[PDB]
Amino acid sequence: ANRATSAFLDNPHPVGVNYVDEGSRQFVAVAELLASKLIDSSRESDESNSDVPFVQAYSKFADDNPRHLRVKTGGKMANALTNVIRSYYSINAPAIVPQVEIDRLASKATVSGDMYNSYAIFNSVPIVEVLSPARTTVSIVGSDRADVTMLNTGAGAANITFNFGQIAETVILKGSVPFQLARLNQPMPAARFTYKLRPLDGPFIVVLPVGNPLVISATAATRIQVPLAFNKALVESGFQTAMNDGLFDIQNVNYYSSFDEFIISQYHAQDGINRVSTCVILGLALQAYDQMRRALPV
Amino acid sequence: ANRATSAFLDNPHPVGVNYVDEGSRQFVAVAELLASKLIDSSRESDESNSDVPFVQAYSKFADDNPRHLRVKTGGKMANALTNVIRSYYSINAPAIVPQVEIDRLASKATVSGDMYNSYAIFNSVPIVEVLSPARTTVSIVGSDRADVTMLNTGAGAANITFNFGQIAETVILKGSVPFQLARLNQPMPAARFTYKLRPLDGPFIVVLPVGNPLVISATAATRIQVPLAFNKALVESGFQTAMNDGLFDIQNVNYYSSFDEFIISQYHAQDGINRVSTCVILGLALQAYDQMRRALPV
Amino acid sequence: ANRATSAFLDNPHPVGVNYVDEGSRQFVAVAELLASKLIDSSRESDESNSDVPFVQAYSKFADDNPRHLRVKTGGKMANALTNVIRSYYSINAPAIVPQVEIDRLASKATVSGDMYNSYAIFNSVPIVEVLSPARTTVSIVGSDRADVTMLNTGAGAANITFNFGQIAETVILKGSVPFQLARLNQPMPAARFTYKLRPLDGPFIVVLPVGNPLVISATAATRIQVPLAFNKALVESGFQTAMNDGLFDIQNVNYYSSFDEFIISQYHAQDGINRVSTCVILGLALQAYDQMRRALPV
Amino acid sequence: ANRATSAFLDNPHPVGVNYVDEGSRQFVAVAELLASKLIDSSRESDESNSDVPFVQAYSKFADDNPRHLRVKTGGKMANALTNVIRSYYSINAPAIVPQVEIDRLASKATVSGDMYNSYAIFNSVPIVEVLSPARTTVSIVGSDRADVTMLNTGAGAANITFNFGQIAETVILKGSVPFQLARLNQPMPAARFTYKLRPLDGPFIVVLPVGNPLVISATAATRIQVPLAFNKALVESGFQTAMNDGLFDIQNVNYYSSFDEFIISQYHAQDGINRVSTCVILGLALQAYDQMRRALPVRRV
Amino acid sequence: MDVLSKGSLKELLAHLEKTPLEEAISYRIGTVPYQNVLISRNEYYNQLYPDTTSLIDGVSREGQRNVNGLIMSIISYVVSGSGHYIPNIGFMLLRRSILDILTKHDTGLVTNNLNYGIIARNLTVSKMNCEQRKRMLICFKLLAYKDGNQNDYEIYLNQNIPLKQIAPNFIPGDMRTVIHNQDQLAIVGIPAYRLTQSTELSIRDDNAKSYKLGYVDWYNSNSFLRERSEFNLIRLKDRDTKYGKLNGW
Amino acid sequence: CMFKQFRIGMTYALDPNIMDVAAATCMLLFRPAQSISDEQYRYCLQTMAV
Amino acid sequence: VGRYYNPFNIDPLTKKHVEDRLEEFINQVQVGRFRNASGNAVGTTLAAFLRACRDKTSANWRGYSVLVSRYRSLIPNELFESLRNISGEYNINPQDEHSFF
Repeated sequence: ANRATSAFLDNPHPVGVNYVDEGSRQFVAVAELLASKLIDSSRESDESNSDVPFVQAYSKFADDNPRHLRVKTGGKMANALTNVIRSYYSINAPAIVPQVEIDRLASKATVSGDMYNSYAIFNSVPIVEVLSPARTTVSIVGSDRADVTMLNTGAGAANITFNFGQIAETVILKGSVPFQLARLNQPMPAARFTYKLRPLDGPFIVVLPVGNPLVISATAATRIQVPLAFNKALVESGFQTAMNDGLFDIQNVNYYSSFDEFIISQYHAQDGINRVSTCVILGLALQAYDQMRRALPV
Repeated sequence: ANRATSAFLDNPHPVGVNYVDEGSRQFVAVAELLASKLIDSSRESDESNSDVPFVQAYSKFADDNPRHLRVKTGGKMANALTNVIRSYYSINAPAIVPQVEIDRLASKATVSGDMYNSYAIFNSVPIVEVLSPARTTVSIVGSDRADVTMLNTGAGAANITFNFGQIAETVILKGSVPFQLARLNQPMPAARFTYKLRPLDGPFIVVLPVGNPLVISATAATRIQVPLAFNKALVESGFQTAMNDGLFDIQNVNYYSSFDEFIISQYHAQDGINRVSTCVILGLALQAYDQMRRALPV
Repeated sequence: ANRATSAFLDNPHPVGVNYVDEGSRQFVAVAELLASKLIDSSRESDESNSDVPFVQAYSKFADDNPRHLRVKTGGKMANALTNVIRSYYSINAPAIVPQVEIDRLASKATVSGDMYNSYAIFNSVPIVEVLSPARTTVSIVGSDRADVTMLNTGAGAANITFNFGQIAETVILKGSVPFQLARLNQPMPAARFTYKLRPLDGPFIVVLPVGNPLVISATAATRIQVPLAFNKALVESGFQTAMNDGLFDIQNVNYYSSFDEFIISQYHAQDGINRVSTCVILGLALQAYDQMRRALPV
Repeated sequence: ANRATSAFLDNPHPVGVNYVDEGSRQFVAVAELLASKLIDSSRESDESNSDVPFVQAYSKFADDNPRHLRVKTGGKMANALTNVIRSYYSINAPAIVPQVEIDRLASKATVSGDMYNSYAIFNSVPIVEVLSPARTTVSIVGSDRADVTMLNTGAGAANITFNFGQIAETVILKGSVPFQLARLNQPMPAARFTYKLRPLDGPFIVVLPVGNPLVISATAATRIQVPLAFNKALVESGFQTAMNDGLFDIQNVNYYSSFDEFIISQYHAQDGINRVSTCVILGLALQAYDQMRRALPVRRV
Repeated sequence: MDVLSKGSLKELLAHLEKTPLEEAISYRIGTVPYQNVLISRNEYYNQLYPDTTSLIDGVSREGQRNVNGLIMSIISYVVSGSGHYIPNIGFMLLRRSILDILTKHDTGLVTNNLNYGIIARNLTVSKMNCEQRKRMLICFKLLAYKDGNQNDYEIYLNQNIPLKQIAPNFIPGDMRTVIHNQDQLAIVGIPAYRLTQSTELSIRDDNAKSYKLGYVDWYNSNSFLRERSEFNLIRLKDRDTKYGKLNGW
Repeated sequence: CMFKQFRIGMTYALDPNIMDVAAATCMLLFRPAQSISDEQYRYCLQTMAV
Repeated sequence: VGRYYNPFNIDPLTKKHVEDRLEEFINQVQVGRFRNASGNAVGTTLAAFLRACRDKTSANWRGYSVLVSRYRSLIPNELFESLRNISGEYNINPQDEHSFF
């Protein structure tokens, strides 16, 4: 047989095991809050012709006044946030943020470090494996689209199987031409364009007509517990910035096109319930990184 | 030795060389701020019973008191913004709005004309060339995510050269099956699913297994200095709105699906530095256009 | 007979004809004076705990008070100085800056604006033409130090004529081995390592024996009238910075490694005395450009 | 076939990874500021015929009032600065300066350790490789101005590829005789004496006619971020003084003719972005070394 | 600096109670512990001065990740004022006090297989002075009592006669023994002799003089605590009392 | 000012008045920070907070 | 040679107090409500006296800076080195300090 698996699901590298305690989670939440005020005070000061709102926001974030002829990096909080992010990505990345520094920075604002009081929907589709018989070829392309091209070139029906894992909640299938898909030992239904599936149902077996190639588009949705102040738009941009800035440059690590692919891949690896807990903290930290860096480019 | 190139990188048309001064850039920034007040006030007036907050906002924007019988169009600001958007897109636009009108409009609010205090990340993947050998067919589709499908019919393994335009920062390559990728005159590593690349390194060589097609999914991140009020969600919506409204209809002009492709394509032209500065000013103007048109549907 | 000439002496492109009146010369000198204060006030502010000296200096230069959110570009003076530099280099460059702005900027300080009260020594070696016999090969490498490698394959000695122009003051010739050199219609002196010549004396004939390649090292000195504020170290830095910023990018111009190389080429061309008058003003403008951009980098 | 490269670009040795924090940068900045006062005070002492300004400045630099017999060398500040300079140059350096000393010395003056306030232009020509055909000979000499002498003995005109790297901003090419040069897969223009090139454009092809050798002179300009107190003239003098005094004689290190060649070579290497940041701090420290040793001469001939 | 200024056993043991383990870790890369190097000492010689780096120094050095390295970094902190670089220690350990690490079973560290002779060689004992050796023997005794290997402590002391003579006499579980101790363990302090600002040759000596001169500045700074002039301003917890007792003990 | 080793201290009442705060703020403004100790600094902060 | 602290925390290069936000602070105190949410006149009284202290300090710092120099010039080097060993703390009544400035 032939095995086709999604590219971003292969070999999720071990995630960091540091800065995941209650005190460290509080600091990340404080960083997100104080960075948000920096971007808000930045806009208000621009409109109001006075720099008073920005000075107060920067003083809280950096523990020093804004001064001309200075790079305006962000003080010790910016350094702590950058080094904390680096430790999250890999277990081999050194942890170089003192605990006293974390406690001091977390005392700036009173926030809770809860990371399970809300949820978010991730649209990466986990095509774990696609088993195919001989004489037919199957290719899987994409992470959000998941277009799968299959051609038969054989007398008999292909009768191939799909596996979407036990993690995704819903998976929607569409095809260029109508097709019929069943649940293993189930009666084949009428050929239709669309399908709605629960991946916990079981391996899904589909037949392939001999005539023309079939392309199937899969769209999935997964629910992961995240803090209330979790914005997917800000996290995606922060993830791109961190890769450009070189934060994820540790050896023997895997790189991903976006944060949704990263969080899904860690979920599907063995011991995934604990990995996603660290990933969502990294996501919140990345949200703070984007807001602060856009306010203080370096 | 066939050549394959991206669709949106071909023939970047010249942009307007007008309305790029400090006073002009101030007018675009003032328009965006006052458009934000207009749409926010309209939401506030709809929520409450009174319509005074909308009345005050429209009075500042259009310099006239709104009337129930008369149609609300935006006044002088709407005409100037529409005209200035026409001039930015092409050098062939009339550029009819006077400078005295621009200066008077910019005096309404005290806002800096700065367009370089922040940054934004764009996802249009630039593939300037994919030099392909004989008996080797290369197809490249998509702009946000590039799908490159290559076939080698002959028995010998083929080497393909990828050039990524040396303007992008990081490019991530994902393949349907593991593939080998390396720089010029560097040793071939083991087959891997994903590679992280820097376009500045140079042309890349990919080997082709002869049995089956290999398709590479490419995503790229490029940072461009943008004003601190930039919003990619609003800019993209305004870009579509202007295109439907016929704001970009000028002879000998190329058209792009999104603002991401527009700014990336010109950044790869010979005068990329000078063109991007004007394109950024267009983006902020597009943001003001979308916000004003959604508040005033006329 | 073969002719060899210095690479930097051919085709000196015409220089600009604008901004050479008394008012414009005052503006360039005023720009140099206020740029010097900016650098010194920058170091004074950094050394102490107060940025008051920098604010005072930047207010005079940019006519506005510095703000934390805005990028310290330099104000109207920075824009004017850059555009005037482009105008000087080539006659094809536009004269964007109006005279009323130049006069306003020139009124900030009380300076004479005289550009010919002092002098400076320039080290570029002008080799107008080296005429050689048929069996002789001659190569000229370098501008600051000219190495003339001469080889004759004939049976007897060959006479090679050197022409250093009429502008250089003194020229020192050093050879790998002692050699014979004399003016036209003069007896040949005994072989010596070092020759000191006045270029106005006339063409110089050098005897070249068979075999044993002879290489001659040439160093020259020229005196050009410049303002007392002229500093060669700061002018050279401005030339490279302006070239890297594209201030000299324009169709049909020649590019030079140094301002030393630039001013000598214009001197030796037709209408040279009036050419070097403009080049000296360009040198002082570049000296101001180097100082302003180091304090305010963009 | 044949490949030729610049001598100074080969095998850049690793640089130190210590004393690169915010507190250490303040110590280097304080040393430069106080060393500058030391030179200025000595000049003022000569003019006023009194050692008071120098004694007062030396007391701030060395935290002691000198005795007549004891030789003045700078005290703890000189000792810390000299050893930290060694640590920056190579990984193998001992790096034996305690953090207490660094913190105390950084508190003498209220200055900021900002190494990205301004820029500087470094004129060293990077020629990563020059690839040539079999019957042609290419020799590369010089670093500040690279003279590439190429002779075509072959029967027909040859194409020689130039790779200047990607770090440099502007490269200006001049030849003994007019020559033809263009980018890869582009039409050849008319013969000209001078070309202005962007090193990022791509490998450049030069046509070598059969006959007399063609010598191409190269000049490059690279812009690197440096502190506002950076002075290239003082840094070069300090680099020579440190080399002569024997501070750079560590095992398995490369020796460079100038700080211009040192900083460019580390730039043209893997993780060169991080290497340049350390090299910039070494530059200011060398600037402090030159000013301090000139005001306090020890060696006699 | 603060640890090196502790004179009595009561003051040192009290300081180890307050100080978390993170102060023993350095977070700085340092260099290889044992290496022959050439250093610059221009006040005395023009030629470079040969020396050998050691673990007992005021600078960070690379240390092994195992429990052996953690114990060595604690001892180096007490005797030299600076610890070692042990990467990625859990947050639970870093917040624990140094005394808890050496004298409590709650932490997950296993120390039963510790060999005192190997540790004494790694933290070079032939190079330490008398006060430094006394501090090391305090750390060894605390580890022995927590582990039950009190016999191994005695066999080690019997193999080295000078260490047995100067070994501090106290019971790690009784406070009355600590109060009765008259040993002096102050590496840094106010010097009766004249102390100048000149440099020293060896790395250990030059680093120690940096701490010595720093303490004098810290003595005259506003951070120093003057009991005879501000005793009423002190908190009741930190005030000097005769009935002050360590936790447990 | 002449000797760094000397120090400045104060003692306020159990119930500070406006003069005690005025005296406390005059010391923190126009006296060297090297003369005011950490313990005196906390006491000056406490009397202002009360 | 020697060093002494400049009286009243005034930097001679700037001829002002070391804190550059002092004037802003005094204005903030004046408008501030203290000891009660409704005004008790604490802010007005304190700001008025703080401004007077600063004005007297800035006007009369030159004389005290010169006075400290003259006193230091009366001490020989040997005697000064001995006094570096001693230490002490001076206690000032709150009424004396405020009346002094």
